[PDB]
Amino acid sequence: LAMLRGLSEDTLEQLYALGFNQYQAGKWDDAQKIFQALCMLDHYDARYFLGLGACRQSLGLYEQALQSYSYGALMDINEPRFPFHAAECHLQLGDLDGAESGFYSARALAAAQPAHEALAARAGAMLEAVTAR
Amino acid sequence: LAMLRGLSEDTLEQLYALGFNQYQAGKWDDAQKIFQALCMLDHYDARYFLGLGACRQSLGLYEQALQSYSYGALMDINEPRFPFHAAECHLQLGDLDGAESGFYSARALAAAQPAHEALAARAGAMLEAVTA
Repeated sequence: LAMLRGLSEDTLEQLYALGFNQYQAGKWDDAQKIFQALCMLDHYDARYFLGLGACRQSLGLYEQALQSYSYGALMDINEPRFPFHAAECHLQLGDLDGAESGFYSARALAAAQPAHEALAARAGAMLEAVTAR
Repeated sequence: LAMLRGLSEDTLEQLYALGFNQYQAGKWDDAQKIFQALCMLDHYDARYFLGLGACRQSLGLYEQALQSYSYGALMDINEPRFPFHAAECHLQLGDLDGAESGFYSARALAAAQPAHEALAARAGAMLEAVTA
């Protein structure tokens, strides 16, 4: 954290892409580490909590995932993917109430947003599987 | 942004004490601005987020305070004042659930930590109150 402070936007951007690419290739603990650092270097780029969360998810780290997602949501109240993946976390914690609120928030948030139409559906369908049960 | 980068550890510490006295003295908007500058200049220090959060409370900006304390707890799991103070904001915001977790988690970490004894009791009593 110490000597890596002060980097420019162009570098921060490329660093994220690196984390994102390792995330795709399934190198999740490496990706975690990268996002953790990025979340150290800028506490207002939802993207980095999206990434941190997702790495933890794919790691089986549901509670921890849940924490990133929740802070991200506080930082970007429009991003449907926070309440959506939180809910998949809730589901694996075996918390049906939380998963239902989450898919409901996400479906809602996602419907106003032309970019997220193909996830609004996904949330609506998860929502009615959790209804029962 | 705030090109006032590269300050020595001695200087950041007095700038921190300076925010602290502004807070103490009810100069909150001002103290707020100092803690934000500090969060943004120096390596993580919990006291920065703890002051920012505390300034926002006293200004009645509970959402904003929650962000602060929630970043604190996300990076600093064993600090109990992050969940404790977050719970307080949950109260004012109309979220009894949020408040109940916070206080309980605050109590737990707080109970183990001989230093933070009063936080333990304070978090003790708060939980009771909230349950009904």
